[PDB]
Formats: sequence, C-alpha cells, structure tokens
Amino acid sequence: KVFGRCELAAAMKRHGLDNYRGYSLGNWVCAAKFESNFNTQATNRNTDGSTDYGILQINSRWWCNDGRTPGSRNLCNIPCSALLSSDITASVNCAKKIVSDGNGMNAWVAWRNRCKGTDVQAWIRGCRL
Repeated sequence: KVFGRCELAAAMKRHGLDNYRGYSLGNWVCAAKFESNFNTQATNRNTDGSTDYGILQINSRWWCNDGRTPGSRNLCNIPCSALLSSDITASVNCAKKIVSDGNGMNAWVAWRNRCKGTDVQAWIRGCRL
C-alpha cells in the first residue's frame, strides 16, 4: 500500500508518534517519505546480508527475523514480513523501540540525511490532524 502524505500523518499520530521521545510528527512523516516513499511494501537488500523492510525500513539484522540474516537478533519479536503489511502498527511499535535505542532518530539514515535540522513541519502541511 502507498499512503498519501496526510493519510500517513494521521495514521502515525493515531499510533502515538507525534512528539514521541521529543520527535514531532513531521520528523516521522519525513523519515517515512525518504526511507520508503510511503510504500509499505518497500524492501532494500543490504550488502551485509541484511534487508530493510517496510515504510520505515526496519533492518533484519537486529529488529526482525526474515530467517536469512546471519547472527540476527529479533529484538522486536516479529517476522520481517509483518513489517510489509498495509497496517503500520507493527512498524510503529518496532520503531518506538528503535528510536529509544540510544541514537534517537539517527537510526534512520534517510532521516539523518534529509530530515534532521530541517523545517519538518512542512511535511504536515494541509493535513487536518
């Protein structure tokens, strides 16, 4: 599924992401835009044998089990495939653990490269939240 910008913002606010750990909704919508372009099916294979899954591109090496990642840990206790659902619940709950893992949103390289320090409020423009 491909979320519209405001449709995703609403869904994220609904799952408690706005201001979570001090990160405004704009930050999350922006991270999702550059990590997967709002595509819940997005997957990126890495050269280290791991794969990033879903709307927030969660990595299989530590957060989910895809059964094909060497020395992988399943800290979110879920199959990576559940992160490819049209329902973002799984991704959000897992993301909530990642953002609290000692690096803030720096855990998402796309957020760091394209959202950090910018006027992230713009990503919520036109949204009736």
